[PDB]
Amino acid sequence: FDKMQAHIGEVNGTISIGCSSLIGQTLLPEVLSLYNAQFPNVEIQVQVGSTEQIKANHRDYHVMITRGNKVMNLANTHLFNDDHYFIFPKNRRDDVTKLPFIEFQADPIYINQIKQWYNDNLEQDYHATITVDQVATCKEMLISGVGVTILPEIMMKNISKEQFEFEKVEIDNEPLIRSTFMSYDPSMLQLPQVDSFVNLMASF
Amino acid sequence: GEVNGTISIGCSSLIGQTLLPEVLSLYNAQFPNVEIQVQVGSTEQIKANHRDYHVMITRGNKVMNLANTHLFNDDHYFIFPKNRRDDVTKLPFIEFQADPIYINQIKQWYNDNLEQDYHATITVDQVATCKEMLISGVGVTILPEIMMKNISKEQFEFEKVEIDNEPLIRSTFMSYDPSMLQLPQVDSFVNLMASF
Ligand SMILES: [Cl-]
Ligand SMILES: [Cl-]
Repeated sequence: FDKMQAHIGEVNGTISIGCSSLIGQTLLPEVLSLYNAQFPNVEIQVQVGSTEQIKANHRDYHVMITRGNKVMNLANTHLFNDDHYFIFPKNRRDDVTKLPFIEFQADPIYINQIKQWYNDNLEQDYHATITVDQVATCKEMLISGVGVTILPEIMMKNISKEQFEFEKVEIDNEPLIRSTFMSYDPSMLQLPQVDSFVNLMASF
Repeated sequence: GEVNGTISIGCSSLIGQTLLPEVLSLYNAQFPNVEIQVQVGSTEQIKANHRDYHVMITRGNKVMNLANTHLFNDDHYFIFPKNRRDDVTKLPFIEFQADPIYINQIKQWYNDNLEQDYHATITVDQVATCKEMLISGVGVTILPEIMMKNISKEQFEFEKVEIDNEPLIRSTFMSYDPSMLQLPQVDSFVNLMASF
């Protein structure tokens, strides 16, 4: 009990984390809650923004968690890959082309991939008839029955399997995926609050 | 059947996430022959793109040279775990991205009421992220009423935000050129959104 408290107390100081949008909304809060419980003496600083923003501000952070590609001159730990699903009301299989497509703001390489897939699979020109700034707005539009969309798996929690059909997105019989990486200077692992965070996040 | 054609709507972020979807669902059901086009972005972005839309719905101020119908005012609440009422100053404040006048008002309130310098120890790009951080017990925040649905009254305490005994409010307006009301799909939308 003395040594348990000793270790808990021991890990302290500050950790600054930069995290991309989707994971920041869905998984980070849970991780941070667990991290505060296990390591109450460390002060957290967090930014959640687009991958591009976080990568631009890399000097602000001990650790970055981003969707896209590895960051050069840093260690990169692969956390997971995400598949993507075309989602539409189950009751409406046939006339999917007539429903508005809901587009959320994201990396332009990603959007152009989605557009391509739409062209080739609905055999009709892609048009974002509903365009939104925030992913949760996209999800709310979907859930309320207003349209169809494509979401990565991480955003698909609490979407009724009873109400909606899910079609895995593939381009030239290759699943559209995005990888998420945790990136840091390896020497930052000598800080115990950072080492602790990195192993906790990687264990999810 | 009669009411048809296209309507293009621009809407600010919070209402776009929270109320617009419901309105659009009702509007599709009542007027199935009209094709909707929608953009949800920040107030500034929607106002900048005003020529793209028949109707704008935004939080902030009226738009000049357009008709403006006041939809509702929002109060704002400081929200923290009941579980930690005492040491609120120690918890991280969660800031969502918003216009700088609003943030400066939040900062000022924090200074004068927690008697400690405001610092956004958790800053997030999207309001739903702020709400998720709050709900998971990570910190404290200030939300406008419209974003407060499904926050447990059992788990959290709510303190109305006031500056010099004046409630911090934001108004939401629907704005359009009055001549757009001659389009029945637009007239229909405007009266639905205003009644909701
Ligand atoms: Cl992400
Ligand atoms: Cl708003």
